[PDB]
Amino acid sequence: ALERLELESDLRRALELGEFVLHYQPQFTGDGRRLTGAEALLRWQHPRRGLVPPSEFIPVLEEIGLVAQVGDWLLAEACKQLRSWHKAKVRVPKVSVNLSARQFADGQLGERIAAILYETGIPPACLELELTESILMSDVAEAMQILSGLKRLGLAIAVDDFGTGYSSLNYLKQFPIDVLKIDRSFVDGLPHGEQDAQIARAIIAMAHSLNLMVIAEGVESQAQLDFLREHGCDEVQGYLFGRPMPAEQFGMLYA
Amino acid sequence: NARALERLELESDLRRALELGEFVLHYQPQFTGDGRRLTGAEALLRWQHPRRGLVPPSEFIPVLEEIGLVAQVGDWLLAEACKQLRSWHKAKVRVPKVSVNLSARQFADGQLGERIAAILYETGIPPACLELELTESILMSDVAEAMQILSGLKRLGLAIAVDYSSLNYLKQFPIDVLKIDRSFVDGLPHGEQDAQIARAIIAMAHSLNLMVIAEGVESQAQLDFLREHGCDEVQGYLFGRPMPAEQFGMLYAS
Repeated sequence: ALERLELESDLRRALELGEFVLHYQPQFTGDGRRLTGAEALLRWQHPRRGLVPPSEFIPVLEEIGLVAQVGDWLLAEACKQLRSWHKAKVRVPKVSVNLSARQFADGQLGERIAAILYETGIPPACLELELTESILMSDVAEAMQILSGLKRLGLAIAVDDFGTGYSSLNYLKQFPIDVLKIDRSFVDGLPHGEQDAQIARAIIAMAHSLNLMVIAEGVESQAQLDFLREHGCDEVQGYLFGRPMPAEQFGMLYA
Repeated sequence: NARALERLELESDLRRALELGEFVLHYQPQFTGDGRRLTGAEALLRWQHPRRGLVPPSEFIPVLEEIGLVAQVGDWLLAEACKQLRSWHKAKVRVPKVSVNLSARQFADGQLGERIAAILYETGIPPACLELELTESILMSDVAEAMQILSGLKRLGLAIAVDYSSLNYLKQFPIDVLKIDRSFVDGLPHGEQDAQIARAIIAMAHSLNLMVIAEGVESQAQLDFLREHGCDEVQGYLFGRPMPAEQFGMLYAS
């Protein structure tokens, strides 16, 4: 009740007070061998609560519609960061950012993205936008148009949290997208969980039959990685390769 | 005398530090030699002085040693460290282990083992999650006595780290880890002699069945060198700076 109010009130000032910060988690080729990108993740550096769990604040941000605004701040921040990195010879090939439903439905999104690209001058293909399937499904016809508007900018699109099973996977073919994520909840079952392993292989084979790139998230063990590599998963991310870390340390570490 | 005055003032402030709860623990993270995964946390003593703020350990720690308070403060740190690990693990923050430096008085303390056994019972952590750090000089001071002490501590299940030709002397002891001092890491990767010295310590240490951790790792270059030559673990500013438990867990584990 009260605790809810503090949170909300805190969140409202947070942006203005520059309390939000980006952390970056590395992504690698399926071997484990080379860096393919960084995923930029929203964090909250609160002066008295410390670093605030995303699970606690993201929801509340979207319970008051601030989420789109912060999202747009984040996209911009990551593009800018990738520019700084690139001109500092830190060779991060691309940055991936999540999009909320509100941002996707925003007519001016895409306009902002062209502006941010122009400002920072980074190549379009160095930006990858990540959507859930549910965002696409609320209105498929509209998704088609909005996506085509984005793809025309030369950027890349990844989709996560999608139905598994031949059909839903197959129907993704109609969208102009580049990447499918394998959810961590299927990866933590690998290699010996029967269903989790079937689903992963299903996602990989289907993605490839659609000409999409596949990235596994939540990769923690060599066992998981093995399974994924031998079934030809394209990219990989998670504890095994590195946690989301501040820009400076990602900068130093991957320099 | 000007240097004596500052010493006197410092020892006055320090005498009541523990009573007043002014000492606090920060943690420095440790990673796999590739620099990617957390392997443990080193607990370090810090002093939050009411007027002087955080005071340099290089300043207050030597004075702690002259006035014979280092052992008592250290026992309190050791307990806190283990309590932080419990707390972490209960809150599913996966810090795999905690490391703690022992002073010479603590080491020679006939109750150390009992004290450690009690702290292990009380916190219920696995003993392999407690790593004790001892400098070479503390071990080699009295070789027979250290054999006795360490054989007992090893029976508790805990790990021991020591903090060239000395390596052979160190093998008579049941030690698990060799911490390579920062002086051997600074010149890397391009100091011609430094690099050969580093490679020999690592290989020699692996041939003696010891895991190796390099300290003072500050650049990617140092890290790729250490990594190419199989250094098992690293720590240093390259990964950030020591910090309070709460921040430490959010940022590096969980």
